[PDB]
Amino acid sequence: GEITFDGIGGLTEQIRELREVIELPLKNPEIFQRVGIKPPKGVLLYGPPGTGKTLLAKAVAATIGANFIFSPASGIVDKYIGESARII
Amino acid sequence: GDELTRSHFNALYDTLLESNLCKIIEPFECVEISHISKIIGLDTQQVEGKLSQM
Amino acid sequence: EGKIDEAADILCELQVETYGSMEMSEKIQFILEQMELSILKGDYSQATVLSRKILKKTFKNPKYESLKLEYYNLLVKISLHKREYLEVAQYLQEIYQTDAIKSDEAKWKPVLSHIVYFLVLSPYGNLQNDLIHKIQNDNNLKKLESQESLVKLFTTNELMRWPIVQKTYEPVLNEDDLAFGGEANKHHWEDLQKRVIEHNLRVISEYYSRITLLRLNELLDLTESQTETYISDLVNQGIIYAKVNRPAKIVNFEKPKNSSQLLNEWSHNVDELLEHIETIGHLITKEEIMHGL
Repeated sequence: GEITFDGIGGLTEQIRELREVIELPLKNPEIFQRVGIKPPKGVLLYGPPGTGKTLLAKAVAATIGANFIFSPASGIVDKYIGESARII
Repeated sequence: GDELTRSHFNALYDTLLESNLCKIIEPFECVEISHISKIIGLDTQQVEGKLSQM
Repeated sequence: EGKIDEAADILCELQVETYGSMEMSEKIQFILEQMELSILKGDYSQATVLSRKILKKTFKNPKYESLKLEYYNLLVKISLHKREYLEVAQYLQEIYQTDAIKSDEAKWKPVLSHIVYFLVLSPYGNLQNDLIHKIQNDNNLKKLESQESLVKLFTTNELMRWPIVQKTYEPVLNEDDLAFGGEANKHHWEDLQKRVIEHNLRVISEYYSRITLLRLNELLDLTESQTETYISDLVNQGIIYAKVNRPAKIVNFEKPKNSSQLLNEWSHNVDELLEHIETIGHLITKEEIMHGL
């Protein structure tokens, strides 16, 4: 990302929750397996965008090194046979 | 002491009896009906009639 | 204190919870305590499953002979209670390989004797074929030679052989010293007795084509009733098939026929004949050139 999580501190509770849900399954699957529960697979962000929401999403990608892959929703509709299916 | 079980044990005792008769003969016949009769635990007559049915 | 049940239970939760595979040295010790507790309890199964999982893991990892031997020492005590001789032979066969490289031959040559000896106890062995071939199975020790010759006794057998052989040789043939350590000398005799009798009939079906009943019992040195019982058990197992004349004292070694069975035999002689002609062709070609000279 373009920002870190010290660059946007004062969203704390939301920082702490996102940390534990996305970073942590990569670092140890192992704890979730021994218990036998599946690992977390999804995260949802809602709120108005670019108040802190967009900021969180970038900030998380940075620390993990994770590759951010942005999809524009109106790139996933194009007007030919089977293109919409292929992109997702 | 319950009738339901007692009826199935009756039925099973017959089927087992024929199943034993077939098991004994299974190394093959040219064998004496006196010998089978002793081995199974039974009298001559009962054996002859069950061996025919089989 | 004597709280066998309580110790076994606390162990069961622990080993799974601590470790998937991260540290073996510590995991193996906990597993060892469980195995000990499991024999006494009568709960045969929990140990057997644990021994199998840990063994695979250690083999894949850096190898250590010691660890393995400890799994085995516990296993056989459970195996005696059940009685699968095949099971002990296999488990010992894979540790024989670890012994081969690591350990000196003084341990090794008794282990070899022990695996073939479990396979004597049980009826047949697929496994035995592999072992008999080895060149360290027919030299060296007394115990190795005795063992190779007993598996040979079953092949030639007339069953007057056995008590003279049994009595003369027991260095390892009611005994062990690096596997069970003995089971019970009288109890091993039982397993030996059923196998020799069984094997004398297996070889006789192939060699003979008629035998009288009086003659068969004479070889087994048992009563007609007893020979009759062994014949029954064997036809049932379906390793050999025979027909019985109880009052006329013949044992036939016949089993079903169809003409098509002998058709295959006709067409095998044809087949030996065609193949002969291909050899014949090439042979003529060689022979001529020599004639000329």
